[PDB]
Order: sequence, then C-alpha cells, then structure tokens
Amino acid sequence: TVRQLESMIRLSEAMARMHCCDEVQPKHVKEAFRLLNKSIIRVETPDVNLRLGFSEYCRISNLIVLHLRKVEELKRSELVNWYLKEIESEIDSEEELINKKRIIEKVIHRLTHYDHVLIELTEDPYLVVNPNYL
Amino acid sequence: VGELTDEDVKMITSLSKDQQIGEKIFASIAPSIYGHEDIKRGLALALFGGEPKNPGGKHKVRGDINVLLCGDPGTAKSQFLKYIEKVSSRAIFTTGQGASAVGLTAYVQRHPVSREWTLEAGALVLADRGVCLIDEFDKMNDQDRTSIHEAMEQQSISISKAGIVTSLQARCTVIAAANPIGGRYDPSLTFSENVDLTEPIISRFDILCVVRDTVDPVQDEMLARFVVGSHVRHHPSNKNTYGVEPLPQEVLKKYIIYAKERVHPKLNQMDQDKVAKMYSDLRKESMATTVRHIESMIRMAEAHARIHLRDYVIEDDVNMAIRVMLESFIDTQKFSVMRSMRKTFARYLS
Amino acid sequence: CRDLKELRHLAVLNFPKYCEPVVKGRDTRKLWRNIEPHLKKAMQTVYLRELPYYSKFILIAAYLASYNPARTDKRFFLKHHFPLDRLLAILYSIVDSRVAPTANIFSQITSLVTLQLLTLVGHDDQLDGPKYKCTVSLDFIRAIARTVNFDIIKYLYDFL
Amino acid sequence: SQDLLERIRAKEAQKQLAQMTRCPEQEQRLQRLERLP
Ligand SMILES: Nc1ncnc2c1ncn2[C@@H]1O[C@H](COP(=O)(O)OP(=O)(O)OP(O)(O)=S)[C@@H](O)[C@H]1O
Ligand SMILES: [Mg+2]
Repeated sequence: TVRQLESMIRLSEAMARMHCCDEVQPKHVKEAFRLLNKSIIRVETPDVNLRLGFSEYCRISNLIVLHLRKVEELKRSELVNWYLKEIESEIDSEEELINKKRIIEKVIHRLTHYDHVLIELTEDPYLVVNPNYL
Repeated sequence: VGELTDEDVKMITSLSKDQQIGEKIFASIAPSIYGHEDIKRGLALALFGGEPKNPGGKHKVRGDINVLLCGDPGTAKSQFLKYIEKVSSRAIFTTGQGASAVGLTAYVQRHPVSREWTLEAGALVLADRGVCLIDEFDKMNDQDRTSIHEAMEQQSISISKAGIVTSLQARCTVIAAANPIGGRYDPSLTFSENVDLTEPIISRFDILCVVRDTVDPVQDEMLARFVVGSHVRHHPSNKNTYGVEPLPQEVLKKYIIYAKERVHPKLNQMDQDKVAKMYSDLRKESMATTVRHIESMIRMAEAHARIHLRDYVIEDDVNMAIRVMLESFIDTQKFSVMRSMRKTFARYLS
Repeated sequence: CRDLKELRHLAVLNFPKYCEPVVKGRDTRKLWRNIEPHLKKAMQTVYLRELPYYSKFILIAAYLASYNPARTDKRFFLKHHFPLDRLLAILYSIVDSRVAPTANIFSQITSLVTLQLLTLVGHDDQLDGPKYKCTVSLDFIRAIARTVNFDIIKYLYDFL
Repeated sequence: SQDLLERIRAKEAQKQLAQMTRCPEQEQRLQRLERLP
C-alpha cells in the first residue's frame, strides 16, 4: 500500500544521506528496490563455477544485456573492451585485470553455451540477445 | 460573532452568492488526500450540523449527525480524523485503548483536601458544543459501550453516584473510526456482520461510509502522482475532481463559524408525498432484506441549506440529502441485491 | 524442440520468409532485424500447428455448481441470513427474469451433454437423479462471462 | 591505453606504499599532540 511507497521514499532519503549528497539520485532508488523485493532470504548463496557469487553473476548478466539492448538502437572483443573501460574505476593491479578477463570470458562462454541467453552468429563472432529476455 | 470582522462577513457573503460554493467547499477539505469524495462530503455535512429542536418541551429532537467510518487499511482514516481535529475550533481526540467509561464520562470523586463529593467532567462533557473523535471504536469494551447510547440519543448525561444526581449537556458531534474483523471487508456479507457492533449502536449513527481497496492501474497512477507531488511540495527546504480551487483554511473556519451562528432554516416547502412514497419503498426493500432515518435526512437537508446561507430550504437540498442517504444505505447491503437496488432507485441516483 | 522431424518441418515452413529480404534487396544484421519478430510469432505455437443466450447461463451455473461446495450455496444466493435440482435452483436465482420450464431448456441440457461440455456421471437409465460434471476451462468461463456482463469471480468460494 | 594508465597508477601506489612504510605510530602521537592542551 501507500505505506510501502512512503517507506521507499524514506529509504531513498537514507541512501542520499549516507553518501553526503545534497540531492537524491535514481541509483539510490535502484538500490532500495532490491532490498524491498527480496523478502525471504537465505543465509548464503551457493558458489558458481575459481568460484563467483550468484548476485555478481546476475549483476554481470544484467549489465551486459542492458548494454547490448541499448546498442540495438556487437562484437565479442568490442564488448569486452567496453566492459574493461566501465570497470576501470575498481581494478588497481594487473593481476585483477587478468582475473577480470578470465571471469568475463568464462561468463560470456557460459551464457552462450548453457543459458542460451546469448546467440552466436557467423575469431570475433557477433553476439545477439535471445529475444525473450526482459 | 462580535469578534468577526466586517471584512470577514463581506467575504463570507461574497462566497455565499457563488453558485459553485459547495464544490469548492468539498474540494477544500483534505487537499493532501486524493479522491474519496463521499467521505469528505459526509463529514462536511455532519460538521455544518443541523438545527436541534425541542417540540413542546416533551421530547427533544437532536440536530447532530453521527458518522461511522469502516474501511480497509491503507485509506488514511486517521489522517482524516487528524485533519478534523485541527480544523475544529473545539476538538478532543481519543484512542480506543486509552478511553475508559470513567474517562469518557463524568465521575464522582472525593476532593483530596476538603473531602466532599466532586464531579470531574469526561471527554464527552468537554466536547459539548464541539466535536468528539473516537479512534478504533471497534476496540470498545461492551460495558464502556453501554454508557454511550444515552449520550448518543439524548445528548445529555445523568450521573447518579454517591448520593449525587446531576444532569449535564452532551450536545456534541461524534466521529467514530473502526476496522473490520479480520482486517478486510467482505462484500458477500451484510454490513452488520462485518462489524462487531450491536444493531442499536449502528442505528444511532446517521451516515455510514465503507471504503474498500481495489487494484486499478489508473487509480494507482493518480495516487502515486498526487502523493509524490505532495511530498515535493511540503519539503521543509522548499517551505481536483471537481476542478475548483480550495478555499483558505482561515476563511473556511470563519465561514463555518458564521454559518453555525447565523442561519436557521425553515422547512416550509417540503412535499410530504414524495418522502412518504420513498419511505414506503424503503420499508418494502428493507423487510425484503425507521423514523430516525427520516429525522437524519431532515437535519441533513437543514445542514445543506445552512451551507448556502439560506433562511429557507430549497428542494435541491432535499434531493442531495436523499441521494447521499440512498448511496450510504445501498453500500451497506450484500452484492447480490445492490444491483437490483440501484436499478429500482435509478431515478434518484441519476 | 529437440525433435529432428519437428525442427526440420519448422525450418521448411519458415524458410521463404528467411529468403524474402535478400530477394527484395550476406547482411547478417539486416536479415536478423527483419526476421526476428516473425520468429517470436512462430514460437507462440511450437507444437500447435457463439452459444445461445440461455446456454451461457446454463454453462456458468454448471461451472458454479461444479466448483462451489454446497454448504456455501445459500451464502451466495439466499437473500437473507451435483444433482439437477441444485442446478435448477441456482439458474432460477441467477437470472433476473422468470424463465418458464419449457422443454427447450431440457433439449439445451441434452445438447450440451452431447457437445462434451457436460459429462453425465450416473446411469443412463436413471434420468430422475442424474449427475453432471463441468469440463470447461476457467479462462473459457471468464471469457464467456464477460460477453454477458457477469462477474463470476465474486461468487467463486475458492478464490474468496 | 588503459594498460598504461593502470601501470602508472600501480607505480604511484607502490611509491606511496614505500612512503607509508614509516611507522604509523609516528603520526598517531602527532594526532594526540593537538588534543593534549
Ligand atoms: N489516499 C491516500 N492519499 C494519500 N496518502 C495516503 C492515502 N492513503 C494512505 N496514505 C498515506 O498512508 C499513510 C498511512 O496510512 P494510515 O492512515 O496508517 O492507514 P489507515 O487507513 O488509517 O489504516 P490504519 O488505521 O493505519 S490500520 C498516511 O499517513 C498517508 O500519508
Ligand atoms: Mg488510521
């Protein structure tokens, strides 16, 4: 009900106060939307095969799908280059760069060949999104 | 009345001659709350109040309207009660849990110093000539409910305790809030069944308004837009359905005071045959499923005439009172019969 | 679809629309963009390849009788508080107009039995206490209710 | 290129780490010296 909307506004204000920002930004709203949604929560998510977390896996999938869908209105190497450009604010060492390269290559291959969300079209194949992912 | 400025009087008169005064008055109540025309209409109509009468000094006819508000949670009933608390010149707010029978009424006490029997007035006594608000009336203990009927019906309390017999005036407008049992109103049951109150208590009430919660995407859009706009407007740093501009709060308060203290309508142009036929139909359709309903409608028409500052009642007041009363009555019936009731009474609802 | 025959059949069906864009004038992006919505439309059917007035009331009453326990019948129809007689009472309650027990309604009942919309349970020789069951999907009854201006959800005990 | 910027940042980080190899207690006492009066 409207009470939850007021709680959402309060959560956005709390996120804004946390970052010492004089104005509220939509990033706070996106952050609070998950926490409002989750409800029942497990102790810990299981690892995904070197192991990576389920939340991080979903985050990477969402980012890559959003970028591909935005570009619709690409190439494997070009998309990897974009991702490395975007994640530049976090990597601080060469070892982290090679680890990120390993992770992104594995994730792209896994999405292509197991989850079928990405479709290969014929060394730098074109990648397209399965038209039934929202 | 003496404190009223002649500028206030001239502004009130200029507002009275407006043909759309009723629309702006109804739209001026609860700007922060969206929709729900019927509830604010009924509360305003009760606030203006009728004319109490004492025919022959044998029986006294009350000029007060009792409103009961049952609604699904999430409809801001407490917000309406708080706004009424603020607006009223004389207002007392009580909660269901914290209101005892001794607290609400006058009680006899021995003075701690001089030790004679003394009377301390209750909330209702201090609500005389004002308005009394009851929150969570469904929480009332039945024993506490027993003392309520006397003040509801006669607007006076007779205290016979410790050898002291006294009578005190209880002319107050009572607004009670309640929640349905189980937290949700069932449309497949009668209004009496959904509320844990006895039939006489409901009978003492004059206007009944039930509010439900429906999942309508367009209504959700309207609610969200209005709420976010209100949130933006009322930030301390930054510090309609009828399409009419709401009146200022002070002007509305002054208008209410002047209308309460000047107008005394006369019912010299009422057609008794139409109301007699309507009441016969009401009996026919109620036995298929009283006089005080007619009295409530009469004082309702008197209040509506007082809204327009008219010394005599025009039949349009009667038509609007009939319309709102019929809307209130059909809302208290089961779903299987309200369609037939609307079809039968489509003449007056149109 | 891992069936070779079915996938090959789908390819044979959809190939002409695959080859239309090049005829109209090796552009992979152009072909995929021109062809994508048709693929989504095709996937909607992978393996797939107006009653009379009183009949609608009979059908909705039969659905209500089948899916509503008898204990709540008066709670939904009695003004103040499965066998054929229950169906007759419910039908009389629902319809606002007085319907005469003409033999044509019995003919409608028998025809609905024939059309495999209502299944007879009891013995064929026992035509004084017959038992029936409704085999109509919920979406179908909701759709037919909309064309009649009737809200069946308000009377379904299970949903409430 | 990104690699050049990252290596420059790593060199700066290593230089600052060599700078902070000095005992942390030296600045902790200095912090307390303002609080003493
Ligand atoms: N229609 C509405 N328009 C604007 N705000 C609303 C509306 N309904 C609810 N709200 C907001 O929701 C808040 C909480 O609502 P409440 O008043 O607690 O709900 P309620 O209907 O009174 O039921 P209870 O008594 O709390 S169980 C209010 O303070 C309002 O700010
Ligand atoms: Mg409340």
